[PDB]
Amino acid sequence: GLQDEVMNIKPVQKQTRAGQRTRFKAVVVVGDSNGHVGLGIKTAKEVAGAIRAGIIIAKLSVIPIRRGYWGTNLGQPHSLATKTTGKCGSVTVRLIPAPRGSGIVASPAVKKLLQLAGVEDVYTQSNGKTRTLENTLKAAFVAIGNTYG
Amino acid sequence: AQLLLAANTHLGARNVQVHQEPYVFNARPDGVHVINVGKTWEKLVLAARIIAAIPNPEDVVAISSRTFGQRAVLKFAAHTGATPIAGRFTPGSFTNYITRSFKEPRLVIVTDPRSDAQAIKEASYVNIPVIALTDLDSPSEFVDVAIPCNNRGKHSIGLIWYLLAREVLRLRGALVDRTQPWSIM
Amino acid sequence: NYKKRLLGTAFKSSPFGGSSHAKGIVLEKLGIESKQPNSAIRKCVRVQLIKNGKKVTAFVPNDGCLNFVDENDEVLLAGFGRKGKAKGDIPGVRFKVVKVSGVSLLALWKEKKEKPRS
Amino acid sequence: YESSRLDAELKLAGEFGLKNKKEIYRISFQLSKIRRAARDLLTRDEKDPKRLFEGNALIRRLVRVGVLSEDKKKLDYVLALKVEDFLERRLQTQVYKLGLAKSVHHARVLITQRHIAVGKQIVNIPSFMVRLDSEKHIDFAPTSPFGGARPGRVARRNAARKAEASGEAADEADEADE
Amino acid sequence: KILTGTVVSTKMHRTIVIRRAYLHYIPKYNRYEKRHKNVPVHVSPAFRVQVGDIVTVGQCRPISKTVRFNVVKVSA
Amino acid sequence: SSVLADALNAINNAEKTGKRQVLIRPSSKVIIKFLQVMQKHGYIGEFEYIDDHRSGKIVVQLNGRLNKCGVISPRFNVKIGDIEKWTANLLPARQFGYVILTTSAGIMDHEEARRKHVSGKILGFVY
RNA sequence: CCGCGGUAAUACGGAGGGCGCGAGCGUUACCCGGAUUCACUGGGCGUAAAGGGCGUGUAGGCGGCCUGGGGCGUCCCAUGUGAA
RNA sequence: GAGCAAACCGGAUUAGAUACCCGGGUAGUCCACGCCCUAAACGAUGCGCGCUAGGUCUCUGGGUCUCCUGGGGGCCGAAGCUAA
Repeated sequence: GLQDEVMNIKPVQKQTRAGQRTRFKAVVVVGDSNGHVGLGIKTAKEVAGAIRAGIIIAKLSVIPIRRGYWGTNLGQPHSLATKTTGKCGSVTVRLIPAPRGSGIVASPAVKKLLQLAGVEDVYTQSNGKTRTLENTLKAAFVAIGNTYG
Repeated sequence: AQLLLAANTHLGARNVQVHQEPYVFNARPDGVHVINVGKTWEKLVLAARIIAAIPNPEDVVAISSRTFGQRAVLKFAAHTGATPIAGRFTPGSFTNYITRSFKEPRLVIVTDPRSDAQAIKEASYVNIPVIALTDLDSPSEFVDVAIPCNNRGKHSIGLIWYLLAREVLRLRGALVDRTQPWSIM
Repeated sequence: NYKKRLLGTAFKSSPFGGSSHAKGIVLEKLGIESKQPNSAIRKCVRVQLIKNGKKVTAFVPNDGCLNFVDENDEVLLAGFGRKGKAKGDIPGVRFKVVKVSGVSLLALWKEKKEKPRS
Repeated sequence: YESSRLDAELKLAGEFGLKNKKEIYRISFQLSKIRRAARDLLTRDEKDPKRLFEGNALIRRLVRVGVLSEDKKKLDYVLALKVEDFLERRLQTQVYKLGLAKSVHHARVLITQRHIAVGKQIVNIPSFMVRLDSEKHIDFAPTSPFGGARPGRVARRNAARKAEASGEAADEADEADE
Repeated sequence: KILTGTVVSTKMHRTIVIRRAYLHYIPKYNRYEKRHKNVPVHVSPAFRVQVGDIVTVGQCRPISKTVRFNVVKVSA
Repeated sequence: SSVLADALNAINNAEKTGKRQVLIRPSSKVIIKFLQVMQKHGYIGEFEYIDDHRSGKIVVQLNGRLNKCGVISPRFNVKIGDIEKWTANLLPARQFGYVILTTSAGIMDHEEARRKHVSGKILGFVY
């Protein structure tokens, strides 16, 4: 019961002696929807090999986001247990829980993580430096790890 | 697989890292610190136990770039199905595993973590357990399962590694005979 | 002040009154050249608007005949376009003259087959 | 509105019963299949159709959306009002849902024309918000499309008795109901 | 209402100046700001209150211009 | 700077290195109070009173995991000396992780504070 | 916005075709937004704009560990007010 | 007021030479007292405090003085940071 969604695949070109050569990178999220999720980024000459590579990689390195999961103890139905603010570098990310029907209100970088995260409803805010890469993403990830409950 | 008697080889080594303070027994003449084997033993039991678990299907990538260890890492490594990195740990072997394909290892048996630090770091990111024969020079914090003892000296490296291998096979049911690397000394 | 005050945003067209259109009188039917590489004689006109009481320069759309704008013809300024300005072509022109409306002195270009008549 | 409706249903490519009627896009590639759009395309395209369906002005539409947006739960269905909240709640819509009228517009005229009743009081305001437990009867003088209506089933949220030509809005219908 | 303050000045006739001190949450900032005001209070006996006394002032009808308070009593 | 900030920083810094132990800092009643939550929440193995140079200090047991960045990936100070941060029970804030607040009630986690229905300066957030 | 037109223009005008969704639609003017651009949320200052030539020190901002009193900030409850 | 040397006076080079090269040369460069207050006034990096591998050379103090410990000056480099 591993759902497998793919965040996105990029062309990633590079230049070498008198020649460009690209490979593909695929980010894949894998989750039970019961509390287990894994993220895997695998690259290959072809898109398919990459996605499959990522899926396998994601399967390894799974993390226990505390959202809802298969009927047992409940997480929060598509939402987060509590608000956390995390600053990474100049980047600060804020997550606040929301009721169902709210939707995932966030900027893209934060959103893309939260959706594969399995979170359906949240209110977010990016403050400070907004380098998506530099630390908004890292900041989000840390924020998720921090959540308890 | 035991031997407290081990005092002959491993014991202390001279240099220092304050963090590995708990592992050190005391200082001897020549200012060489001496590792307390009693702890070394405690660690081995915990360490090895982890090892019996992994050999059911799991693999352990052995890493030893260090010169004293380099030959041994091959023998003990070959001695089991396990794969090693003898010459030079290419960057991103773990992190960009896809480029250099294999299946990500369940664990890593690193000899000198300080020297081998790049490898250890990649494991941390991957969340792959890290076992290491590490002495006074290195950070104990980084190693998941630490075998505190002389990181240098073939007589030492050969002993721990060979045994760790025997345990792998023993767990396998190989019933393999004694190790060939002893000749390496 | 406690802190220095930075310049805020400014409205693109001060037709005054934030009005949709303003009527003015032509001062001069000049012709300005483009910027960047493009070149040609863009037809423009200085106008004295009633509202702002401001004097502005406005673009006169359409091939036009000669064009039907003279020294003191009444005209309406649309600010046609978001800004009404022709930035790429001519700097300094904030508004377009509406002759499509054919309001006031500005006559429409007659028999223009193309849809831009609208 | 009152503009060529048909073309809008096509092109939005979503079934729109501007009349009760057919889906195929009018031009250039009526035949070709077009599928899942991007989020961006979805947002704009969604607006025009959700609105176009109801045949309502942006001004009215906006208020409804804003309310449904603030309330928690998926905005879409809460906004939607299968009978749930707002959109299908309009009296003009209900009459259509009830089968009184073939189309939403027709229902709108019926309601405006006064051929409609609510609680026996005649209401010719299409914007009228129907609450639960209200009866939407057909004006006495009028009576027609009810036949043919006989076989048709009705949303669980609503119900109608063909004989009286009456019906009731039982409750706010969920999107699933939609 | 009733306020408390100190008699800063005896100088005037039949009047006393009482300095009431007040603290409060400011509606906008919510910062706790403190400000004090001086109010002229009616003292009929002119012997009733001397400087240094702490008195309670009470809202009254206008006695004089710029005076809407009477000395309720001596707190001390 | 701030004693509390110093402690969070020391732990943050030490964890990065992966030190098993860390003199989190010189002990203070408040600091220990904070560590207790850190323990209960499971962020740290535990802490202990220690004597360094006749000065009281708190050793903090770091607790890490195999997978990746520390168990305590985040830990950021919020209220700071220049600007204090107080929050009503209404805006305690929520996240997958916890926030430690100090209330007259004591130092509690966000969940605890909600129960107590109290507010207070928001010392920090961890998750 | 970047820009397009100087004889092959998917960028001008029309046509055909296409995409989106007109009892209105579009323009002009003006206000708020986007503008954290008078960055609190939410930015910076080695080389991109940005460390004051250096010190001494006023006002001011900030302040180690333990205990007790006060309860000004801070938090809670009730109540009044927060018109239409 | 020895030497040096803006300006200046000459010699040469050059197409020209208001320059570079050569010979002279005043202010100035030196001292005192007062003034000016600038700079690539540079580490192009404000001050204080705490925390985060090491290796190597060096100046200055202590030590149980083939090395440990404190203050300072350099180089290489963990983690990390950085657009590089």
